[PDB]
Parts: sequence; structure tokens; C-alpha cells
Amino acid sequence: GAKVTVLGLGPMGAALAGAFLAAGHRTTVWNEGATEVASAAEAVAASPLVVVCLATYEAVHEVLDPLADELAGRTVVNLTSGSPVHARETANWAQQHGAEYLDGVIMTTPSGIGKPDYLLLYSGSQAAFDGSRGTLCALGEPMNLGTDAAMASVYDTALLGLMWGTLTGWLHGVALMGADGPGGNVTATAFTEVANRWMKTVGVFMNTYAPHVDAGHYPGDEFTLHLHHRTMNILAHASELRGVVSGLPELLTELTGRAITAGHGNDSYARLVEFIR
Amino acid sequence: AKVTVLGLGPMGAALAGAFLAAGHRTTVWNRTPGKGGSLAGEGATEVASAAEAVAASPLVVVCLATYEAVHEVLDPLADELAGRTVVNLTSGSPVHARETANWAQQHGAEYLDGVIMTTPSGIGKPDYLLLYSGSQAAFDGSRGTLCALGEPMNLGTDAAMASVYDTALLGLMWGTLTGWLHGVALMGADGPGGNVTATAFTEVANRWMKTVGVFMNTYAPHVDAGHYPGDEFTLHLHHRTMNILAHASELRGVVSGLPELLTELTGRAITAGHGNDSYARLVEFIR
Ligand SMILES: NC(=O)c1ccc[n+]([C@@H]2O[C@H](COP(=O)([O-])OP(=O)(O)OC[C@H]3O[C@@H](n4cnc5c(N)ncnc54)[C@H](OP(=O)(O)O)[C@@H]3O)[C@@H](O)[C@H]2O)c1
Ligand SMILES: NC(=O)c1ccc[n+]([C@@H]2O[C@H](COP(=O)([O-])OP(=O)(O)OC[C@H]3O[C@@H](n4cnc5c(N)ncnc54)[C@H](OP(=O)(O)O)[C@@H]3O)[C@@H](O)[C@H]2O)c1
Ligand SMILES: O=C1NC(=O)c2c1c1c3ccccc3[nH]c1c1[nH]c3ccccc3c21
Ligand SMILES: O=C1NC(=O)c2c1c1c3ccccc3[nH]c1c1[nH]c3ccccc3c21
Ligand SMILES: [Cl-]
Ligand SMILES: [Cl-]
Ligand SMILES: [Cl-]
Ligand SMILES: [Cl-]
Ligand SMILES: [Cl-]
Ligand SMILES: [Cl-]
Ligand SMILES: [Cl-]
Ligand code: NA
Ligand code: NA
Repeated sequence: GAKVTVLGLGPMGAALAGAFLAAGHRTTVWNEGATEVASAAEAVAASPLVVVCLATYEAVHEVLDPLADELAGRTVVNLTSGSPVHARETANWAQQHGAEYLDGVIMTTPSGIGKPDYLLLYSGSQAAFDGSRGTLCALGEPMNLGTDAAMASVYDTALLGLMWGTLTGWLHGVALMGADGPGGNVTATAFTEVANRWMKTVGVFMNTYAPHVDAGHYPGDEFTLHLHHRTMNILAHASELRGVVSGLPELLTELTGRAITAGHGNDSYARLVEFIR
Repeated sequence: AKVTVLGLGPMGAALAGAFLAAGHRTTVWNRTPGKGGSLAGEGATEVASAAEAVAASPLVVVCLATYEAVHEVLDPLADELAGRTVVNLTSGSPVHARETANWAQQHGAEYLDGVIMTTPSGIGKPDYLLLYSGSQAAFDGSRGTLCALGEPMNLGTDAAMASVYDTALLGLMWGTLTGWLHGVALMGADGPGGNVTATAFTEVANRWMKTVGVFMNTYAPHVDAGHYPGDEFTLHLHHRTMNILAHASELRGVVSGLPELLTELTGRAITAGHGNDSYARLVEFIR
């Protein structure tokens, strides 16, 4: 068991501390196998690894600024949510004072800490990540995004956008399947059983199209934007017939229509990245 | 097993090829001659007329351009289809699936309607799905042979289900892919933490999609029960973080329409007093 300090005992902070304790680490906490101290100065002095999980980065700076001298030679893992610039500014300050800095984001809620298949994403000091990965595994599956401390904040936002696109298309499909009409009156649970299997194919599409974006070359092969637009129009008609009004078909047909007007009808879906950036 | 394929366009030709690769005695027919040469070289028996093809096998797999084409081909063969099983993988509307199923019933053919959830090059490969609805006897008796095309799923007894499932699953795909595109553009943009490649983002997104899948499985029973407990991720938190996504996307020049769609939808549910509920409550605000 390694020595680890947690700063912040809100619902998430308290969950982080409990996961470290459960893995057998010598856990000091500040806001019963944990050692609770009254001051953050005492908490920071107790451990070479300081895991921070406060409400805001403004709170981070209020807590950590008076401890600049006390942070020399320590490793700071900052799981507070906030902006990319705030992660970067905190990283630069930590470097100034000789603390190894790793910024991270928690891709679950407190009840998911310590459970399988939940991600915590980190960016910043590679030496901090490699040295602390074994202890950080107590919280969930750690991923090292790279060396730029601000990356984790951007990844969280982008990944939530992906989640909301998926879940909104799921809701649209649930409503289409549940509606009255031939082939309808299907439960959400039955639809989702098939959807679960289908997502493996959707994952093939995302892994096929990422190289297209990075190359700036978008070969349509057997599923061109012409075919997307045609079948999107079917989706729109079907949704109107069955009373599903989500705005997704209107968004899809407008976006693909602009690429087709521009002459890229034979390209893959990846071409559409040029029409949102 | 003896199987007939009617239709040798790109998809139908792929279906016949997959039946051949699984060892089935495969008979093929197409309206235009001269599209079965490669299949014949792979062991298919090509015949000149649809009547010969239907006569050749107890299982008749149909993959034509439209359901109008299906009826042009099958209607003269009503008496010849009695006692056979028709599996119709043609694309079209739920009503056309039902009308064809009713016609098959009248003439004594067991009818299974289906949809192919891949392109011709995906036929016969792992993970790709073929979805079927209609005669449970047809599905159970034919599943072993149909396995040659891809993983078969029996959606249930109503022939029109496959058509609706295809449309619904494509909507789910587009929602996912448009959220993925939005994320690629946000990750790739200039700014702190940015200039990340789409390939690097997608490697992380692949792992994240497992969690997203868990959300869908948690929320499906909410829809079916009409009870939407928000637990630790309520609509209040969705709306708050959606506003962050909208702000971030504007600063980095990502203009997809998705944040505005999300915040308007969640805002309507919060105004209605459902801020403590799960994402599943939003089904009531699109239906
Ligand atoms: N909760 C989740 O589901 C979840 C999921 C992913 C990420 N996160 C992130 O994890 C972080 C914390 O989670 P949380 O929601 O449990 O924390 P929180 O509820 O948002 O705020 C509670 C914690 O922040 C501390 N704090 C706030 N302002 C402070 C200040 N000026 N000085 C010292 N401490 C201060 C609180 O201490 P006091 O209030 O006692 O002063 C308490 O420890 C947040 O950034 C959140 O976005 C949370
Ligand atoms: N290709 C795909 O990626 C894909 C994916 C999923 C589902 N599907 C569905 O699978 C079906 C076939 O796909 P496909 O592209 O390979 O075929 P297709 O291009 O959609 O149409 C070609 C087939 O339809 C036949 N056909 C059309 N009109 C006919 C008529 N009046 N009488 C007799 N036969 C007629 C053609 O015979 P001729 O050669 O003589 O014209 C040929 O066998 C379609 O419903 C398609 O939507 C296709
Ligand atoms: O407050 C913010 N201002 C921002 O610009 C911003 C902010 C937050 C934020 C605030 C509280 C909790 C979690 C958070 N995530 C954030 C962001 N992610 C991004 C990705 C690209 C560009 C900008 C952002 C961005
Ligand atoms: O109403 C429709 N008219 C159509 O032509 C149609 C319709 C629906 C539909 C209506 C309500 C719910 C789910 C639905 N799926 C549909 C379709 N899928 C196709 C594939 C190829 C050609 C046409 C279609 C097609
Ligand atoms: Cl519903
Ligand atoms: Cl009905
Ligand atoms: Cl059902
Ligand atoms: Cl699955
Ligand atoms: Cl097309
Ligand atoms: Cl011939
Ligand atoms: Cl980009
Ligand atoms: Na962070
Ligand atoms: Na069909």
C-alpha cells in the first residue's frame, strides 16, 4: 500500500478516498481506516502523492496556493472538473514550484469509483502517470492521454457530446419502435437488445472513418453520402408518420445536403467533419 | 441444404456467394442474364427462369431492388410457392412487408421478412447482423442456413418489424456518428488540450462507448416502466454540462447543431419539473 492524500471530501472526493482505502493504501484525507487531518498543509505533508478533487479550479487555487513551498517534490493528480485553460494554468504553476502535475477527468459518478469498466483519463506528467498508475488503479481504469495537461478537460467534453449523440439517436429509435403502426409497439428493452449488438457495427464505422479525417481523404466505398441522405429522408418520413419529433432527422438531412451540394456525394460520412468545423 | 437466391444485384450476388462458402447447394436466378458467371464458377447452379429457381429449393431467399420488383417476380408463382419458405431481404416499408406477408399466407408460403444491416462486402463476415421478422417456423427451420449470411436475429412474429428496426437502428447510428464527428472536431481544434488526431480520440471513444452502452441498458427499463429515476446523473446535470459543451464548441468553432438540439430538449423537460429524472424521461418530449 502506497501513501496517498485526498483533498476534498464531497461525494466524489469521499468516494476516491474510500477506493484507495479498499485497495489497501495509507490514506490521509482533508475537507474508519483513513487518517483525517484538520489542515490541507498537514494532508499534503503526509503523502508524496496528492489527489485533488474540489468543486472548482478556483477552489483548487485557494487551497493549493499557500502550499507552493510544501508541494516541492510531490505529485499532484487533479481530478477537479474545469476548463482546459484552467488545467494548463494550474500545470504551469505546479511546474514552477516543482510538483509533478497530472490533470484528469472522472468518466463516472461517485458510485462508479472503484468499479470495473469505468474510465479515468489523465494528461500531463508522464513520470507522474507511470509512477502513480498502480495506486490510481484503485479508482478505475486509468488512461494516459498524453503530455498536455489540458487534454483531459477537452476529452471529457468531447466524450459527453458523443454520449449525447448516441443516447439521443437511441431515444429516437426507442420512440420509433414504440409507436403504433405495422412493425411497431416494440418495447424499449427489446429494441435495446438489438441495439446493443448493432453498436459493434457502429464502432466499425467510427474506426473506419477516423483515418479518413486524419488523412483528409474520404472514400465512400459502399456507403456514400448519397446513400446517407436517401436513407435519412426515409428516417424523416417514417418519424413524421409515427409521431417522433426529435429534430435529429432535420439536422442530419441539412448537414449531408450541404456536403452533397458541395459535390462530395460519393464520399464517406467522415467528409462531414469539414462542414461543422 | 438447398437454397435459392432470386436477385443477383450487388447484395443478392453477395448472399449467394455466402451460401456457397458455407457449402449449401445454391441455385440462383436474376432477371437480366449474364450476372451469375462468377457464382457458377464457385458452384452455384444458375437457371434461366424464376420458376425453375423456386422449384429447385424449399428455401427461397429474395433480394431485389424494391417490393414492387418482388411482386412482379413472385405473383406469377403463387401456386409454385405453396409449402416453401420465402425469406425476403429486399429493403422497403413496413406496410409492404405486411402486405407481402399476407399474400404469402394466402398462398401457403411461410414468410420471413428481413433487413441486412451491412453492405455487400460485409455479408458472410463476423459481427454483422441480419434481422428477421415473421414466421417463427421459418426462422427456426432456416436459421442454420441463414447463418451463412451473418448473425441472424429473430425480432418476433410481425413481418413489418424488420423494416422499422432498420430505420430505428440507422437513426441510432447517425446520432452516434454525429456525436463522434462533433467530438473529433472539438478534439482537433486549436486551443489548450487540442490538436488531437481523430484516430487518437477514437481509441479513447472506443473504450467510452462501453459505458454509453451501459447507460442505454439502464435506461430502456425506465422507458418501459414510465419511471425515470435520475440517480447520480439527472437531467439537471445533463443540462448543465450540455451548456458547457455548447460554450466550448462555440469557442473552438465547432458548429454542428447538436448542442442547441440537446439544450432545447433537456430544457423543456426541466421546465416541466423533471430535472431529477434520467435521460430516459426525454422520450416523452419527442413522442
Ligand atoms: N459528482 C460526480 O458525479 C462527478 C463526476 C465526475 C467528476 N466530478 C467532479 O469531481 C469534483 C468534486 O466532485 P463533487 O461534486 O463531490 O465535489 P462538489 O460537490 O462539486 O463540491 C464538494 C467538494 O468541493 C470542496 N470545495 C468547494 N469549494 C471549496 C473551497 N473554496 N475550498 C475548499 N474546498 C472546497 C468541498 O469542500 P466544502 O464544500 O466542505 O468547503 C467538497 O470537498 C467536481 O469538480 C466534479 O465536477 C464529479
Ligand atoms: N447494396 C446494399 O448495400 C444493401 C444494404 C442493405 C440492403 N440492401 C437491399 O438489398 C436489395 C438489393 O441490393 P442490390 O443493390 O444488390 O440490388 P439493387 O441494386 O437494389 O437492385 C438490383 C436487383 O434488383 C433486381 N430487380 C429490380 N427490378 C426488378 C424487376 N422489376 N424484376 C425483377 N428483378 C428486378 C435486379 O435484377 P436486374 O439485374 O435484371 O436489374 C437485381 O437483381 C435492395 O432492396 C437494397 O436496398 C442493399
Ligand atoms: O468553464 C469553462 N469555460 C470553458 O471554456 C470550458 C469550461 C469547462 C468546465 C467548467 C466546470 C466544470 C467542467 C468544465 N469543462 C469545461 C470545458 N471543456 C472545454 C473544451 C474546449 C473549449 C472550452 C472548454 C471548457
Ligand atoms: O413509410 C414509408 N414509405 C417508404 O417508402 C418507407 C417507409 C418506412 C417506414 C415508415 C414508418 C416506420 C418505419 C419505416 N421504415 C420505412 C422504409 N424503409 C425503406 C427502405 C427502402 C425503400 C423505402 C423504405 C421505407
Ligand atoms: Cl416510447
Ligand atoms: Cl397496426
Ligand atoms: Cl417486442
Ligand atoms: Cl451486445
Ligand atoms: Cl443512393
Ligand atoms: Cl442460365
Ligand atoms: Cl478536425
Ligand atoms: Na481536471
Ligand atoms: Na425486408
